[PDB]
This record gives sequence, C-alpha cells and structure tokens, in this order.
Amino acid sequence: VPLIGSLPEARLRRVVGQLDPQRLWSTYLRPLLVVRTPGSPGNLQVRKFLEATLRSLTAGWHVELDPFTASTPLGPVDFGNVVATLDPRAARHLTLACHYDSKLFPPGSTPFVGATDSAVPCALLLELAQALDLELSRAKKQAAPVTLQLLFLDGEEALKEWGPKDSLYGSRHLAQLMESIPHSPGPTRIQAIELFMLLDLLGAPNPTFYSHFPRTVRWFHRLRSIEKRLHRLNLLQSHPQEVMYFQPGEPFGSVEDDHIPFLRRGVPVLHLISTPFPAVWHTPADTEVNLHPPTVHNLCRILAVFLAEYLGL
Ligand SMILES: O=C1Nc2cccc(OC3CCNCC3)c2/C1=C/c1ccc2[nH]cnc2c1
Ligand SMILES: [Zn+2]
Repeated sequence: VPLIGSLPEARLRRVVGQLDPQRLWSTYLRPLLVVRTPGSPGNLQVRKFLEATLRSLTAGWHVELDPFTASTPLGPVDFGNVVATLDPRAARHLTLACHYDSKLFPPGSTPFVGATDSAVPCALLLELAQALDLELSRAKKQAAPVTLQLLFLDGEEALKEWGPKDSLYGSRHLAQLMESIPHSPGPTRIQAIELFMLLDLLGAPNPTFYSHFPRTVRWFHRLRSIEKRLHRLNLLQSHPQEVMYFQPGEPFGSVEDDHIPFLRRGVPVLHLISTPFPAVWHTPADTEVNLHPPTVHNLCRILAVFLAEYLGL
C-alpha cells in the first residue's frame, strides 16, 4: 500500500474529496442517456454537450472535432469524433477514450440509451477532467512533458450486422487521421499516445476486469493496487472484499473495440472493459436504474487516483 509512484495519502484523500457524485450522475450522466445513433439529432446534441463541457473547464483543453462521411450497410452517414487534448504542445499524453454514440435498434421498441454502453464511461471522463481541473491546469502551465488527451468516439457501433466494415467508424478514422499528422518527437500523433486507456461497459454491478494486453499488465496492476488501498482506507461503498473489480491475472483475450485501429498502428492499449458483459447488455434494459451507483463511483475514485499517480498530480 505505501508502494512506489504512489500518492501520499493526504493528497489521495483530497483527490477523492474533490469528486462530486451528484455532478457525475446528473450534470454529466443523466443528460447523455438518450438515443444518439450516428448523425441523428440524438447524436449531435451529445456531441455538442461534450464539445462544450470540455471547453468550459478552466485548464482550457484544445477541443477539436474530427468529422467525416462513411459508407455504412445503410446510406452514407456523417460522423464527428471529439478530440480533447489538454496541452497539445506536450510531447506525449495519456489517452483515455470511450464512445458517445449508441446502438441503433429497429423502431417500435423501448428506445435504447445504453447506460453502460457507453453513457457511464463518457461521464466518468467528464468527471475526471472536472474533478482534476486545477491540478491539470497546474501541470499544463508547468509545461509538463506528458499531458492528457480525451477521446469521445463516434460510430463504434454498427448499423445492421457487426463486422470489419460496420463498427468503429470513428476510431478507424481518428487513427487514420492521427498517423497522417506530423508531431514531435513522433514521427506522427499516433506515437504521442503513451497509453491508450479505453473504457467500456461500465456501471453494471459487480464487474470483473482482467488484463487483456500483457504489454500493459503493469498498469493494470496499478489499478488492482489502487483498488486495495481505497478499500483499506475505507473509501469504497459496498466493497466487502479487498479485490472485487480488478482481478488477476492474464487471460486469453480480444474483444473488438475502439482500441483496435490504434493497436493496428502499434499503440499500447489498456482495455478497461468488464468481462462478462453487463447482463442487460444490448437490450432496452441498459438504462439509468440498472447501473450500480456505488460501483459507478468506486470506478470514479479508482480512476481518479490512477490519473493522478500517472501524471504525478
Ligand atoms: O458491437 C458488437 N455487436 C455484436 C454482435 C454480435 C456479437 C458481438 O461480440 C462478440 C460476441 C460476444 N462476446 C465477444 C464479442 C458483437 C459486438 C461486440 C462488442 C465489443 C465491445 C463493445 N463495447 C460496446 N459494445 C461492444 C460490442
Ligand atoms: Zn454496444
């Protein structure tokens, strides 16, 4: 628990104190819980909600929009991703990512908003960024060498049948775009991704995560470690055992997600996705009241230390 690279408890406690669960849940989560398929009005409001929420933050992220067209198993659809980079002159960054679109389902069925998939994750990032705003604003001003980059991806889903030409429209393009952009050192923006941490299927009760890439397993250990740790310093609601979320040790793997286009380009990936998937997954039942708010908040706290331990805040 008093290991190496770790937060002096004092700070960690303030780090956690600063998180506002009412804000996570209602400023940030509640608004997104809406049908938001590609290029639908649903979509575009979320897109603009994020596009703003990020800009208002005091530390003044560079918020830029990656938009495009693509050929689907339906018409052409247009998409826009949301790239938010706290200090883009900085030479590397930690890229956290998630997708704001929602899976189009056939009509005449209870709309599908997908709370775990991926409403909850998006809001976790919004909270991270806001509950850590002064501290990022410090290090940004300190021309810190590794900054923070947040991706809110569009078009992960699939209209019709899931497959390599219908899925991950957004990541596939963002990746395409990044490697075409000279950065320094680099050579591309793609190499500026120190870690690509990807959040998915989050907020159902009683998840289990495993390391899925052994190249990043040590970071996964940070998380198991940060879980302990918060349990010990009593800062976890409904957490009987010491190890609940972050399991040992190193299983099989692969589960096509937004990381893939980056991983094709050699990007170290940490796939923070519950496995087994939420019971309610891809049903009209992915909805605000199946979430397990304690779990939702433990994962805010657990990430919110990690962020800090990572960027030394
Ligand atoms: O988006 C998706 N549509 C499908 C239709 C049929 C099967 C599917 O996935 C495989 C079988 C079940 N276990 C492993 C993957 C998917 C799928 C996969 C997937 C992966 C990650 C996701 N994050 C949010 N939605 C996701 C779906
Ligand atoms: Zn999905």
